[PDB]
Amino acid sequence: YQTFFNPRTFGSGEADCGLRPLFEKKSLEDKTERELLESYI
Amino acid sequence: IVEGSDAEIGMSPWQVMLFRKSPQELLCGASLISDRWVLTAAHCLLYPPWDKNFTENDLLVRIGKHSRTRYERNIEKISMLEKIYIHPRYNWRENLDRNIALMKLKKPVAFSDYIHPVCLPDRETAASLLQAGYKGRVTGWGNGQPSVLQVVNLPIVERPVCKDSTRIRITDNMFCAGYKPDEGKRGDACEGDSGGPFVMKSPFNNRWYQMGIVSWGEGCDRDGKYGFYTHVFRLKKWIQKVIDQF
Ligand SMILES: *[C@@H]1O[C@H](CO)[C@@H](O)[C@H](O)[C@H]1NC(C)=O
Repeated sequence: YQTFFNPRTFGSGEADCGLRPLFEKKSLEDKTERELLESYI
Repeated sequence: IVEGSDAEIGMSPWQVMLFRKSPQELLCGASLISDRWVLTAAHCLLYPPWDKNFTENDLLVRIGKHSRTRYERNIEKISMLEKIYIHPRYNWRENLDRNIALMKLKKPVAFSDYIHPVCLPDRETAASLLQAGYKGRVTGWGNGQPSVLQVVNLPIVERPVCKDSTRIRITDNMFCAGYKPDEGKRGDACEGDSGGPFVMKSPFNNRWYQMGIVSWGEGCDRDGKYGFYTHVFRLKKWIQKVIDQF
């Protein structure tokens, strides 16, 4: 229980959040994510 | 979604679709934030002017879908809802301030290559990424309508421009995003995308964060206006209070 939400009530998932099994986890990029990252000046 | 492109399989694994049980109809988008909690817009569940006031047993959600019309065997999952919680200060008669709701799944969903939660922003992420010009992403089906999930990337708008684009009284709990009415581009979220997530990818840790919740829309035309989004980071402590008790 070092996460912001208590897993007892939140359930599982917080620690590995936001890393997509088919993209980030495989070092693969989607077709338009560059457009987002390039906008972050 | 209007003027978007085909999303790729597994590209938005936190996307959740909310349906009316009977008669069966797609109502709104939503997002998976854990194996048992889903975030959406309050107006997807409660909007008295249209006689909308759903209870847990009136709805269901489908998770892990890509095709709107094809049933994806052993991929998509369906879940009933145990409880719905709408923000007590949600202002439906005026400006839709605090337009946010949480839904607890009757049973946790199993994560897979197609189902995975999105992150909620921490302070540094919100301060760093929620800036005019920076783009976020919205996903949903096309609307004749669509075959597969569509995606659009939209830039956050300066607050003075948002404020002058509408007669409603905006609050700091919402932000607006979209391209200028000219046509530098003009993809956008639509009515059917209400409740879905507006996500941004942190260049710092490679993770996707849900910065907003698609607010009100009617059709796919805003008559020169910008779509609004509920500011998730500002409502983070409310989300925690509901979950830590629910
Ligand atoms: C029923 O709908 C009314 C009118 O929209 C709303 O004020 C009330 O909170 C709803 N009832 C419950 C307990 O969900």
